[PDB]
Amino acid sequence: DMLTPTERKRQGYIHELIVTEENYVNDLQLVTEIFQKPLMESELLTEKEVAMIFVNWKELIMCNIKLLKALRVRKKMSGEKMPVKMIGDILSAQLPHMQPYIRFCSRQLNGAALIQQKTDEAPDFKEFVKRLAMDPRCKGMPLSEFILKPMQRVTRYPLIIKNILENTPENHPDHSHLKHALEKAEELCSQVNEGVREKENSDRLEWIQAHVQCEGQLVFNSVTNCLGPRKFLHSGKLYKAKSELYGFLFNDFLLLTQITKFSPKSNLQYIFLNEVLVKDIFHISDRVYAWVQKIKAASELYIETEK
Amino acid sequence: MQTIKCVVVGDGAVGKTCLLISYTTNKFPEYVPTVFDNYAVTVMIGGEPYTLGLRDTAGQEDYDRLRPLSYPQTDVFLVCFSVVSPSSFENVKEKWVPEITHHCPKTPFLLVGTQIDLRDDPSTIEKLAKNKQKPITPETAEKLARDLKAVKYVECSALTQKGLKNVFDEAILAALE
Ligand SMILES: Nc1nc2c(ncn2[C@@H]2O[C@H](COP(=O)(O)OP(=O)(O)O)[C@@H](O)[C@H]2O)c(=O)[nH]1
Repeated sequence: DMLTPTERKRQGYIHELIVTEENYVNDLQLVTEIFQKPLMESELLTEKEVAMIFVNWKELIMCNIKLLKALRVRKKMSGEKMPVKMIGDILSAQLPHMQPYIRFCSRQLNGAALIQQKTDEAPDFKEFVKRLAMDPRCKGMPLSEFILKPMQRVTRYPLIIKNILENTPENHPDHSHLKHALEKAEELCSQVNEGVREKENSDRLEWIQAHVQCEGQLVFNSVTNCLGPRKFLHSGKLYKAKSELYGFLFNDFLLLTQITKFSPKSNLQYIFLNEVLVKDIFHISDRVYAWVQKIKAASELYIETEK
Repeated sequence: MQTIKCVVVGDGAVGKTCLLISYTTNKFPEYVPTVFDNYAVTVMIGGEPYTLGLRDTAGQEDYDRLRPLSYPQTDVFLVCFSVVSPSSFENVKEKWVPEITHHCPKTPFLLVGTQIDLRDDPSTIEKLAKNKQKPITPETAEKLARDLKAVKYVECSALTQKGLKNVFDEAILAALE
């Protein structure tokens, strides 16, 4: 077992890979056992409400269990006190099986909200969830903290692999595999991050589609003319001391609106190309009395339709 | 008891993970684990027991929609920078404080200067000098703390444990008031 501090750092980070996967998979399963099943059986929530919280948790268990078994088999093959010579091939093959992380993390925000609302509006939910978490297997962690584990897990893969790689010399039979693994684990994270943004955007446009009367037919959550799917960019009240409003700045337009007296609370309300802004804040549609947002969007449209 | 939920944010490589590990094992890290996994610890402060919930954010730094999923349910933030890394220090004001102030405007937060034990390491003062920079003065830090509305500034070394036990007591006290 003659290892340099480097070869040894390498075996240690591989050890950490497996051990924290073992822990993680066990944690994913604990959640299903002590939180999901009981909450569903409780009749406290609906089938829709239960799915808004746990989403594809089951899919996550299945794919991670897959990684773990392949990790276990490799470790067993390496030998008892012998070092794992290759681990990178397994991650490189398994990480593309991990697209369900995008669905989960892009939906876990609505669930966090749903849990908080029910926590406060109904003291039945609050105490029942507190009771379930009393199981010592939780080690004091409440449900809402377990929900974070899949996001925490995908984001830790690149850190772990980078450390295995940094302690793996260029002529080593695992170097290329690890280099691939790193690229894919970073790809996965970015897709997750992107998926969260897309969903944040979709829910934003669907919220506008219900709290803004565009009579005079306007379908917000759909493909813009030549700029792909529509993207909400900004929104803030626009006070006109000439002519007390509130406007929503999208990718392609600025919907001037008036609040007839993004949360889930009752309130009602009634184009970027041909425009230019200044503050000599003033706007020019025919003129009328955070400018970078309007500016950047404008130049982005003109330059996009140039082709 | 009260379960104070404490979240550690700041640039990568400033020692956030190391800070947590070194404080929940009493022993500073041959290899730094990429992974802190120890949410709850019971802590005694002047005759009173308290439960701390510790949350790492490592790996999340460069993912703008992923970072904030870690912000809700938080009683105190520790915004960390390495006193031996000026870029990490600038990010406190250009990135970290604006972000936690946006999502959690009513949440108290400490500025936590980190890796003290390197402020006096000759080769460390040399690399900074070669790049026309110097380690951050505690005086400099206390000012940014006042300017950014931080509860207070604190320093520590995960490796030496100097100041370490003081960081979390101050975190707890900031969460109660
Ligand atoms: N000398 C010294 N080194 C530290 C300290 N904290 C972290 N490090 C070093 O920084 C690396 C780990 O920092 P880490 O906690 O992982 O940074 P993170 O990205 O914020 O999680 C290791 O190489 C440690 O040797 C400290 O207080 N003193």
